Formats: sequence, C-alpha cells, structure tokens
Amino acid sequence: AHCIGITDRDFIEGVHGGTWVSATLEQDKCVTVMAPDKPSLDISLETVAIDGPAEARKVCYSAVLTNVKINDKCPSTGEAHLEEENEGDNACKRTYSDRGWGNGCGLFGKGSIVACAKFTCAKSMSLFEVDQTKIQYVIRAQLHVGAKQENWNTDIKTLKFDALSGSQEAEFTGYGRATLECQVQTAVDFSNSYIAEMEKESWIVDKQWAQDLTLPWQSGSGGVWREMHHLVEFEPPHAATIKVLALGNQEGSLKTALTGAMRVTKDTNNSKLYKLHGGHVACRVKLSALTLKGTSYKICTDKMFFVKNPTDTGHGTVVMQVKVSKGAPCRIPVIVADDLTAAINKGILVTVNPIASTNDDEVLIEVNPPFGDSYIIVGRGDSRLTYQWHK
Amino acid sequence: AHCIGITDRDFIEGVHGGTWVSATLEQDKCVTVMAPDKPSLDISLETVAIDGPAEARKVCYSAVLTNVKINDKCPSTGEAHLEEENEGDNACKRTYSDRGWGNGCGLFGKGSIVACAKFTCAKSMSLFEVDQTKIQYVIRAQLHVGAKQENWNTDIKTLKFDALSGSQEAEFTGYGRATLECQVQTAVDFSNSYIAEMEKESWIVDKQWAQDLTLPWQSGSGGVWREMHHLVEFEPPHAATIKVLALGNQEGSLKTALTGAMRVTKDTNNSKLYKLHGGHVACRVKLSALTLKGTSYKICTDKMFFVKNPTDTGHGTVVMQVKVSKGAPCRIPVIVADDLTAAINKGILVTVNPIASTNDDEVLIEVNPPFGDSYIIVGRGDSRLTYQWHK
Amino acid sequence: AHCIGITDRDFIEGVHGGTWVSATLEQDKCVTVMAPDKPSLDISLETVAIDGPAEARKVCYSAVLTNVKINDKCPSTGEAHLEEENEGDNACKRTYSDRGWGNGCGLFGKGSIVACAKFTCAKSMSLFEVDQTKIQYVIRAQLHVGAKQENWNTDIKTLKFDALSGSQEAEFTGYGRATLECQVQTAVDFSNSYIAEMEKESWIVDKQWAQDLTLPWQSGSGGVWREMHHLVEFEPPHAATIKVLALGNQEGSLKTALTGAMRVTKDTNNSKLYKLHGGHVACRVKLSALTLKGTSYKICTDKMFFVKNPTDTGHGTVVMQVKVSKGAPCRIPVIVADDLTAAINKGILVTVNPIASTNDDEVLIEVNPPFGDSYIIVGRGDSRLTYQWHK
Repeated sequence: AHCIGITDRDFIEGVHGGTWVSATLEQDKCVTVMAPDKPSLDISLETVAIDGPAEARKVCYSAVLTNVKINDKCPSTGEAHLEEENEGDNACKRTYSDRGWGNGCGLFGKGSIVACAKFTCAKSMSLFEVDQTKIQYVIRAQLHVGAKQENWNTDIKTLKFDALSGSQEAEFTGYGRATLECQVQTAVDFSNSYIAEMEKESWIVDKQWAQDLTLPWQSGSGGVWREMHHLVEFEPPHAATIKVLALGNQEGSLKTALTGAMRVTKDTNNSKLYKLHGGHVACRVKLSALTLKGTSYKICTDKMFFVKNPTDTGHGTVVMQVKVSKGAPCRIPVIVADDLTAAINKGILVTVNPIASTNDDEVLIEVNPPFGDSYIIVGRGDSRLTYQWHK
Repeated sequence: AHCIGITDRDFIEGVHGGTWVSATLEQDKCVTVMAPDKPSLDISLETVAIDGPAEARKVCYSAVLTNVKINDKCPSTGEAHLEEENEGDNACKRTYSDRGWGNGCGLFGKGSIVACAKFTCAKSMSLFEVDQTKIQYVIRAQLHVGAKQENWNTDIKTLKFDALSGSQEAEFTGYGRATLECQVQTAVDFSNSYIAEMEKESWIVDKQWAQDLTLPWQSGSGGVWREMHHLVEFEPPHAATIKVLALGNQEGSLKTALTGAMRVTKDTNNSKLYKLHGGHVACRVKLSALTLKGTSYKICTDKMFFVKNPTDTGHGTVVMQVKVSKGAPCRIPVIVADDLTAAINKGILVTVNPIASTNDDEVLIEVNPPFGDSYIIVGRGDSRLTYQWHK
Repeated sequence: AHCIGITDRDFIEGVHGGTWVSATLEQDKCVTVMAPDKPSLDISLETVAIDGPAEARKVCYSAVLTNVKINDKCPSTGEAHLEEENEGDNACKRTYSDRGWGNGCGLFGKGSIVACAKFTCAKSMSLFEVDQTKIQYVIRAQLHVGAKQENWNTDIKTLKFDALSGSQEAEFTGYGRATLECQVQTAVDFSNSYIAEMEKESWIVDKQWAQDLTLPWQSGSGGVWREMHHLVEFEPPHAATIKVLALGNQEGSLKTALTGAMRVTKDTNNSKLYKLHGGHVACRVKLSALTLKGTSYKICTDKMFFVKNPTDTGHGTVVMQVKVSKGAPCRIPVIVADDLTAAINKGILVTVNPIASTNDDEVLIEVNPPFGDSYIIVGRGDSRLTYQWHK
C-alpha cells in the first residue's frame, strides 16, 4: 500500500470496537489507519484543486514606455499643458523648473513644464479570485491487501471531496467498505486570497498584499492601467526639457516577495484547473464495515519463498514479499520473535491477515518488529522462512 | 486746480531755491506744491494699470454635470471599469457596494462599482498673472493758472508713465515747464499676485492663495479641468446605482473670501486694460523751469465783482471767483489782512499771481488765510472788494 | 555673463598685493571671482568624461536555462554523475532524493540526484574601469564683458583639461589674460569604482559593492560565468525527478539598489564615451594679467534709458540692460546711493566700466545695492535714470 513509498508516514490506531478514527492529512504525508481486527487503510491527500478562478486584476511588472512628448511655459507667462493629458494612458507629470535667463525669460524663478508618455504593459501577472465553492480535495485510499507494488496504482481508490460530497464510501472488492468524511469547509482560508499567475508559474497570495502592491494594475476586464507612477520616472527637468524612463522589470523583486506564498501548479490538461501544494485537510474514517478477506482460509502449511527479502524502511517497519509455492488458497502465518522457538510473536503485522489467494499470488507483507535483534519467521514446520533482523 | 475738488489734499512747500521738490501720490489723494516765486502745481495719480496681462488659470465655480454612466460587478467577479475612465473630461469615482440576491448576484459580498460623468464648466473665474514691468502709470497735473472749473478738464495735463518713460515734461503755455521724476516702477506694493476676474468684477489676490483655492482649475491655454472632485459629489452607492451631483455655484462663497482683497476694474472702453485701485507713486518735481506769467502787467484800476463768493474748503483754504469788468490785461492784487484801514499782505496766496486775460474774464483765486479773524481783500482803492474771514 | 542663469553661485574677491585667487568648481555650480582694479570673472565646470574605459566584468541579471537533464541512482548504489557537471556553461546541483519501492529502488533510503541545465544570458550589466589617466575635463569661463543675452552663443571660452597638464591660459581681447591652475589629476572622488552600464543607462558604482553583488558575473571577455548559483533554483527532488528554474529578471531590484549612485550619461556621437556627474575641481586663478578695455573714455552723459529695467535675481545681484540713443564711444556709469543727491554711495558694481562702443547696441550690466532701501542710478547729468531698490 502506497504509504510504504511516502517518507512522512503516521500510524493511527483505532481503539477496539470503536467506529470513527480521526486523521489529519497533508500533501507530503500519508496516514495508515489501523484497527485491531480489520485490514489497515492507507489514506492520503493527493491534491487540493481549484477550478475556474475569475480574473480580478492584472498587475504590470514591466512597461515598454513609448512616444514621450514635452511642453513648457516661460516664468510668469502662463502654464503649460499637453493634449495627452486628456487621455488616460499617457502617464503625464507636471512640475515647475528653473529656466534660462537667456531663453526669452522675463524674470528669475520658476518656469512650468509638462511631460507625457504612452505607458504600455509588456508583461503582467494575473490575479484570480478563488471560486471558493469549487475547491476539490482529492484523497487516495488504499487497503493493505498485500498487493505487490506493481498493482498499487490500480488498487488505489481516488475520492474527490467538496462541500456537496463531504462523505464518501471507498469500496474494496471482497474486503468490504470504509466511509470517509472530510472537513473540506474548515481547512483553508482562501476567502482572503488570490491565485497569482506568471508565465508558466503560479502562487496563491493574500488578497490584501496583492492589492497593496506598489505596481500599476489593470481591472481584469481589460481597462486602463491605473497607477503608472509605480513604473515611470521623470528625470528632474532640464531647463529646456524633462526626460523620462521606465524602471526595470520588477519580476525579480516580485518573485522575491512571493517566496512566502504557497506554490500552485497550473494543470497540463485543463486551461483553468489549479493544483495547490501544501494544502491540508482533516478527515474521519468509519472503519466498522471493513473485514478480513480470508479469515476463513486454511493455514498455508507448505513451501514458501521470499520474492523480495525483508528490507528496512524509514518507518522502522519491515516489508517483504512472499509467494506460496503450491496448492493453497491460504493465509500465511507470520511471526517475529526473539528465538527460533518463537515463544511469543512480539511484532505487529500491518498487513493484518496476509493471504495468498491463489497459487501465483505474490503477497507483500509488512511487519513492525520489536527493538533489538529478532527473527522474522514465515510459514510452518520444516520449511519455514526465517530472517534475522535488528531494531 | 482740480485738487480743490479732491477731498484729501497735502500742501507741500519747496525749500527756497531747491530745484527738485519731493512728493508722494496715492490713488485718490492729491499734492499741491508751492515755491516762493513759482506758480503752484497740482499733481495727482489718475490710475495704476496693467495692459493685457496673460491668463494663468481659469477656476471653475459652477459646473453642469451630464451623461452619468455606471458599471457594477458582483462580489465574486473582477473590478469594474468604464470606457469613460480613459477620457479626461469625465469626473469619476470607484467604490465597493453591498450586493446580494436582491441584485442578481451569486454571493452576498461587497460588489465593485465605478461611475463617471461628463464635467463641463458653466462659469469660471479667470486668474491673470501680473508683471510689474507691464504696469502703466498715469499722472494728472495742473497749475493754478486760476482757470474757472469748467475749463479744468482741458487745462489738466495728462502724463503717462511706463518702463521706458522714466521722466516726463509738462509745459504750460504762459508759465513755462516742469518735469517729473516719478519712480513708479518700484513704488508699487504688490508681488506674486493674480488679477482675479469674474463678469464685470475683478480683484487682485495672492498667487499662492489662488493656487490653494479648493476649486477645479484649468490651464490658461485650455485643456482638461483637473480637480473636478471639488465640485462633483457622489452619494454613497446603492446596490446597483450611485447618484452623482454637482455642487451649486460657489461664487458667493468665493467672492466672500475675496472681500478682504484690493479691488480692480476692467476698463470701461479698452479690451484688456485693467485699472488697479491702489499702489502709490514717489516723485520729485523740477519747479525752477516754471515762470509766473505777466507779472509786468498793470494792476486793476477799476471795479470788480465776486461771482462765486469766497468759501471755506476742508483743506483749510479759501476759494473765490472774480470777474474783471474793464482794463482787463492786468494782474488782480489779492491781499489777506487784519487791519482793513492799513492792510498788509499777511496771508499766503496759492494762486501766486492772478491775472485777467480779457474783459469779463472770470478768474478763480485760492488763498490760504492766516489764523484768527481776518479780511480777504481783492482790488485796490475805494472800489475794492472785501470779505470777512476767520481761522 | 551666461552664468547669471545658474541655479546657484558664490562670490570670491581679492585685494591688491594678493594674487592667485582660490576657487572651487562643480559640474553645475558657478563662482564670481573679482578683483578691485580688474574685470570680474565667471567660472564653471562643463564635463568630466572618460573615453573607452576598460572592461572589468559583466554581471548577469536575466538567465535563460535550457536543455536540463538528470541522473539518479538507487540507495547504496554509488554516486550519480553527469558529464554536464564537468563543463562551464552548465549549472548543476548534486543532492539526494529519498527513495524506495514506490520509486523503483530496491532499498529504502536516500539515493543521490544530480541535475544540470545549460546557462545563457539574455541581458547583463557591464562594469567598466575608471581609467583615471584618461579622465577628461572641460572648463567654462567668461569675463564680465557687458554683452547682451544672445552673445553667449560663442563669446564663452571653454577649455579642455586633462591629466596631461596642470594649467591653461585665458585670452581676452582688450581685457588681458588669466591663468587657471586646476590640480586636475587629484580632485576626483573615483578612488575605487566602475562605470556600471545597462542598455541606455549608466552609473558610477563602488568597486567593492559591485564585486559583492549576489549575481552571476563574468570576467572581461570570458567564456564562463564565474558564479552561476544566484539565478538558478532547484525545487527539492521528488523521486528521480528534480526541476530547475531561472529566477526572474533582477533588473528592477538591481536598479533599485543602484538608486542613489551617481549618474552617468553616455554620449551618442561616439560609442563608449561617458560623461560623468558630480565632477569636482578645486582651482586657483591668476587675475593679475587681466585688464579693463575702456577706463579712459568719457562718461556718456547723453539721452539714455533702460531697455531691461533692474530686477533681483536668485543669487543676489541686480541685473539690468540699457541703451544710449546716440552718443560718443563712452563708458556708462552706474552708482548706488541711499539718497537722490547721489553724492554718497555704498553699493558695488560688478560691471565696473561697461562699454558703449557704438550707438546702435545695448549693454547688459549688473550691480549689488546694499541692504535696506537704496537708489540705483545709471548715467550722470540730466539723464537721471533713478530707480529705487530695497535689499
């Protein structure tokens, strides 16, 4: 079951005869819900997904400024203006200046100068409103049947939760069913946030922070740009003229500020599906309807062999694969004990009742051994498998 | 001597044998200068004026507001925008308004609204930039020839002053010449100020105040009205509509604030001459080129008449008119005394040498009497006129 | 001269027995240098420049990665390796992915990952050396000719200065000579710095600061980027996959850091010719060889008047321009009194003997009346062009 492959693994044990076991899930992590007479259930949060956000704003982070014009008025001869001031994309600025006593000047002091330049956005990030009702939480659930790793990707049941389907049944063929309830409404605070997007790149950002950006922005339906000041500088006026510059691409600064946000991956297939990293959710599992498949079966009592020897795992837990050699739809007895006399089975099975359901069935088994050295033991009689182990 | 009629008058006496006599003149006041053997001279400031100043700004004080347009978007979706936001002559405001299923929304959040309206100035104050080198000055000057009042408007000399005309000559047909050194260009007491104008009314006001004035204003050459929010008001939005209103005419409030300023009149005839009701002049007068007419004339030998009896006038001086019936090309002996049997020339003539030109010519004579009880005497011998006077 | 219009100016004045008057020049300042028996001098600094300085570095701010590839090996199976790890144009990271049966490894544990991408630069910032032996200077000066406004077109002397020489001589026709000695080599601030250049913008940057940029950089005409780390990030490995990204264009952050460095402007008539800013040169000037052209001529004392009447100006002189209608070749006197008697004087002329060479032209002249009220007087005799002034 797929939790073997995840580094952060939590074992959660149900109290005997209890029904509802709570767990908390996070995308780097998985949980193996485990209960005393029922096969263990691996559960993990695969993704949080957001479908069809609405474009609220675009924020420009580089501007190709073009077609500057300037006009000027001599001291106490009036005040200057430009036709471009009547038009919203010209980003104009107005200021006094000194002016030359040789330049038709009347008197010492200040002339007046006005300049305008056609601001156009070269690159912008898009800010999307999160359609909070649309959020899907996608859960993987997989039962410890003892399926070999090749089969995990087909055996995993995938469940999608949103507020319309807060309860779901995972049904496992022959093992019964488990009911999941997940707290989709509580787990995230996307009400006060935008998805922020850049070329091939995306983030989820605080709605205040993204409004408070000192950058020129556009109303998402494509209107005027609204605060040109944050990208256009005018060099303090020369007596005859004033000269204008665009600031550089703020992309490097803007990504620097974004580093604290949760990253988002835009899907490969959908145009407008956004998958969100690091989101988490709480769930409860009704284990009660799960059952062991083969508690009816006879004990294998026949030659067995390891297809993969018991390896360690980071979980302090041993994983092995066993094939029953012949003639037996049967349950494989597994012990781990201090002595080859196997006085007491100190270790705990995670594959709570391992079964070879048919003569070819390659059975994965997971066992949590005691600390210290001990012997894992499989099968019975003259043909036991054994393997020395250490904590 | 038109400064008989002017209400505020200063006499000034030239130092005996000083070629230049100092004087100062004010917008509705007169100096009359006397020197011990020269005919007395009236000098008066007719106007301080500026011809064709440049308009710096127009300031809207009533606006009509038309073609209101609104765009509204539900709280889930993006920022609202209008085409009108790109046009300079639209006053426009952006705000967020409560919405819900009463308005066709999906969600109950704060929707977005923008509303723009076409702004047009109905009436505006014009601000004209003064420039002290452009100030014209005009001086009215007249000798005490003793002409009747009906002749004063032709005998008054008009002297015009500007940056070039730094000194001027007045020539009086029988009485020689004087020249004025009016330092008018520095005598002014205003700077960095606008002539402020409304229909048939005008003012002069501080530049910085008129820039601080909280009203929409326009560059003198035209173009966009650029602080429209000081006349356009938006009533807070209802869920799908916002009501935008122009404020009423501000001219009462505006000229209330102007009430403390010095007044100006646009000329009754000229296109662009503005006359300023203040300022003052400093001057000096070269009197030594004046000569008393006809002192070699014979004395009146025969009967005379008062035709306007001597009267007081507020300057503390006496004015009379006398007709010469016969023997006319003669000087009229004027004496003010206090011992009628043995008269002495105790009082001081302002009409320093009165002469008749032709039979039944009527002269005017102004005389400054001594303190106390006194006689004013005109003519000689038994047919002389005599009049009682006091203080 | 032309320096009247400069935003700020300073006064230095010598006395007889003194010589070698000290001065300081700055690239947009001016000084008036004066001496009692000799014409006043205006001085200013026109350009500091360097021609074709040497390449120090290029610093990249916009990496483009391509052709990434990866090698991965199971735990306890040695170290992964890539040929790209061993050649210059590939950035690489070597690290470990946690792996197990879920990822095709036979054992559970950390297996090594290495990944490399081809690195190319879309843009980079050049750093050029301050080749201080090549630091060109150009120095501007003029004497107080008295010439009217436009003649500044070609009257101004402007002088090349260089590390090749210490001093240069002014030649004034009719006004003698002067020597300016500049210590050109040593005044500069550029102890350890580079010309930093981006496309169409440039800066003078601290050498150590520039070397200490957290950015990939290349020596001269190199073939390798001597650091590559700072623009490449690797998202932590998942199974056998690791994915590599360029950071965004740092240009905006870099210009943000460069803000507050001294500007540079490249010229266009020659490539790689750089005008600096903030240039400095402390100098001394030998005034003793200067002379006045006209001191022996007679005073004008003829029909004369203002053509640009006196005004203040921002550095504290009074400036005026005047005409004699016709007269002799003569000197125009100006004197400043505190009474119209003009026999007692206190103000200073900076044009000491302005020259009316011929009748058809004006002279532009300057004066410094004392604190408080004062009279400017130009001409003498009957042409009493009196013009009052205050502070």
